[PDB]
Amino acid sequence: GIHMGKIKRRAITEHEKRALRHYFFQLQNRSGQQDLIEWFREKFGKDISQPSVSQILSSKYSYLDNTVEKPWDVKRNRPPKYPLLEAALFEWQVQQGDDATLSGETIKRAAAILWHKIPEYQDQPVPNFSNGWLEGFRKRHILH
Repeated sequence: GIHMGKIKRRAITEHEKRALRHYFFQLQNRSGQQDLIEWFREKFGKDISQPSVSQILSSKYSYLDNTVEKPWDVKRNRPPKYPLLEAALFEWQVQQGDDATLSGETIKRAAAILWHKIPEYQDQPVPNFSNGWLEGFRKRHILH
């Protein structure tokens, strides 16, 4: 019924292809491009109006047609927005951990004052970036 898979917005992996190829190719004679979308709409709601159905059939299907689930990132998926920012914004948080609390602005204050008061630690005068990148790692690594 529910089960635990990847998907979520996009995701896409190896099993997404293996099942896709068997989709249009493994049915009672003739499946249907729509059927593909059927698992698309049900997996993430709906985001494949026959646009990538061909791409994932050929392109993404070729990627996994060359190697196994250990090539690029077939293992995991759903990537954040700021990969390098989090790593660097981490090292600062850890040091500025303490009994702190209230995620979000808690950084925008520390960050905006972190790079303004000391531009030698990293040497990157940020403008007005958000704090979600921090919360992202702080939640996906520093727990609650």
